[PDB]
Amino acid sequence: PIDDIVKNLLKFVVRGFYGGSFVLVLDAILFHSVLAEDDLKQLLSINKTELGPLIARLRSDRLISIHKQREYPPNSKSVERVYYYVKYPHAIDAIKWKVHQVVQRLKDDLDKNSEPNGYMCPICLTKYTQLEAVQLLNFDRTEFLCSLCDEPLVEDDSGKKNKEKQDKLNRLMDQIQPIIDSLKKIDDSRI
Amino acid sequence: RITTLDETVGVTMSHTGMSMRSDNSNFLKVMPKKEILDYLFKLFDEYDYWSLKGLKERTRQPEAHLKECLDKVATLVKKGPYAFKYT
Amino acid sequence: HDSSKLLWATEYIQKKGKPVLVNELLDYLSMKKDDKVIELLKKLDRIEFDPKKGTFKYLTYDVHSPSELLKLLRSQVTFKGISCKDLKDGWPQCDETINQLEEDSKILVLRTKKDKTPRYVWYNSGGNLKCIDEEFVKMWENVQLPQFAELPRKLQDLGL
Amino acid sequence: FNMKLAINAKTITSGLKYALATGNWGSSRAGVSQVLNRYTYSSTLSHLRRTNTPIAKPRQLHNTHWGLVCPAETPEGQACGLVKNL
Ligand SMILES: [Zn+2]
Repeated sequence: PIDDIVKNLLKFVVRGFYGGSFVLVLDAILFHSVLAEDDLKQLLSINKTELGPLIARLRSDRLISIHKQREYPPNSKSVERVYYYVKYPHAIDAIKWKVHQVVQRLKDDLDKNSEPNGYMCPICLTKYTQLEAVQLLNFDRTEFLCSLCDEPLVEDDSGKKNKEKQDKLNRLMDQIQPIIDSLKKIDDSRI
Repeated sequence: RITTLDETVGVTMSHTGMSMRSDNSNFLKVMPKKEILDYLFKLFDEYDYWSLKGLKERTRQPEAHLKECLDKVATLVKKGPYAFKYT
Repeated sequence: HDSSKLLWATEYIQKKGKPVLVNELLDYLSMKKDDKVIELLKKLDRIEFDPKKGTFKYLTYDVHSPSELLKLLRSQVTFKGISCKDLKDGWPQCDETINQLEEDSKILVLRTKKDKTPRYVWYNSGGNLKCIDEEFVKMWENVQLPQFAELPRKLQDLGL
Repeated sequence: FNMKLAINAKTITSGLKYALATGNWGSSRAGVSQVLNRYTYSSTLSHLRRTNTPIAKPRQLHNTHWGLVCPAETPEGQACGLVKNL
């Protein structure tokens, strides 16, 4: 079905971009539609300060929504239980938008190392662009000086770093192809 | 009326702060494992429920060996009415 | 007391680790020549007693193979989970099999490499996914999601 | 127990020294302690006998001040009639 492909998508994303306890909680919610906080604590035998950041991380990524359910049973105690629930559409949207932001942020770094332009100053630790470089050129000197130091600059950026941004794009596409294929498979039915 | 102490001051002022004189008044001053196992089973014969600290106060011996002897033949209940007790 | 002889006899037969004859067990314990200890041993299901000759079997778990491990994992879905003690006592060095059981064939949580590592016994499907570069994970955590209804509007403008 | 750590003297010393040092008497009360005016002898005599009244009209001279408060010796300004002299 289409609902199971969303589960495999969440397994691939949570397993692929986070540690183990994250898919421990994730599968703990995939097994029980309403998972209480006391069940996850006694399940993984983790502390409260260890269950906190995990749920907060799974909520910051819009993967799961919480439901603080009331309780007034036996001892008339207002026992509140945070039941976790998987938010399928918001999680899928988070995965798609995060993939888009990764592709866009890894595409911008390739255009910078494609052609060196700016310079750098070791003495005052201040960066200078080509504009300020040609604006700090003198007639009695043969190199671009520095207003702070009135000393020559060193050419920043190089073509050697351009080979690193391409490998990140190729490896990122090879590691994102099954994820984006699952996204294109789920987005057919809009579920 | 109030009585004025007429002394040379240095004596009383010596009795004020540090005078190298303290106290002078009492106020607010306040093993073989098998034999230990057999003795523990005797204490169980007396009563099945006993706290580990009470057993350490009854057997009177090094406590490490007694803890090791309690972690083998007795189960430690942590909750309930017999909390922190071996049975 | 005879109960200390019973628990001492069970701890001794656990020190042996293999089925021996009942008379040989009474001879290894020297002064423990009581039959009530043997009867209380027959009443004990922790150390199974086979009526054929002298045989003493030890349960926590009979899991010593990766397949039996997978089955014991499948018997914990939508329930709870055991610990490390029972497996390491039933089979020596389970962490080696855990490291050999790649991709969610045997999971754990590495806490500290100095306290025998408090383990974990659950199962899923892949779980590995370590091919995801650390740079891609760092770029995944730096993304700040637009809260409330701003995210669906930002996704409907892109066409997703 | 120690008698040097139980009974402290800087509470009474700091309380009396601070209250008689500053104008406050602990803002409840202020302007109680003033520096002695040594401009002349009559300034010290008229200064020590000076009585103050914290803020019917209290500034006007009442008929009950006969022989008790000086009807002439009084400052001028904002504190007129609130300061009195014996
Ligand atoms: Zn410079």
